[PDB]
Amino acid sequence: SPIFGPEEVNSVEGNSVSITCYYPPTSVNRHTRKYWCRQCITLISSEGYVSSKYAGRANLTNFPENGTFVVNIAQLSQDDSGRYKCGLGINSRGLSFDVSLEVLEHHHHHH
Ligand SMILES: [Mg+2]
Repeated sequence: SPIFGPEEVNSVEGNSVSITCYYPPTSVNRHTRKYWCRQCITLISSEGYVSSKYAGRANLTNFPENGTFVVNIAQLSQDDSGRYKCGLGINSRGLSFDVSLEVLEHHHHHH
C-alpha cells in the first residue's frame, strides 16, 4: 500500500469534492502519469486526458514536492457514487489506491 488516500469519501448531490492521494516523493513517481479511474476506466489524468463526462466539471493537479495530487470534482450527481482508483503510471500496473465515493441524496426542502 505505497500510495495513500481517502478509503471512503461521502458528499451530497450538488456539492464539489476533492480527493487527495499521496505517493512516495521520488523522481519516477513525481513525473510518471497520475490518474483517476472508475472501477478501471480513466476519467482524468495528468497527461492531458479528460473524459467527456468530466470535461469542465473536474480537475487533477500534481504537487511533486509534497508527493501528492488532487482531483477536484464538481456538481456531484447520483451517477458519481461508486468505486474509483487514484494511481501512478498505467492503470493495470496496480500502483494505486481504491476510493469509494458515496453521493448522499439531496432531500427536498420543506420546513
Ligand atoms: Mg439543499
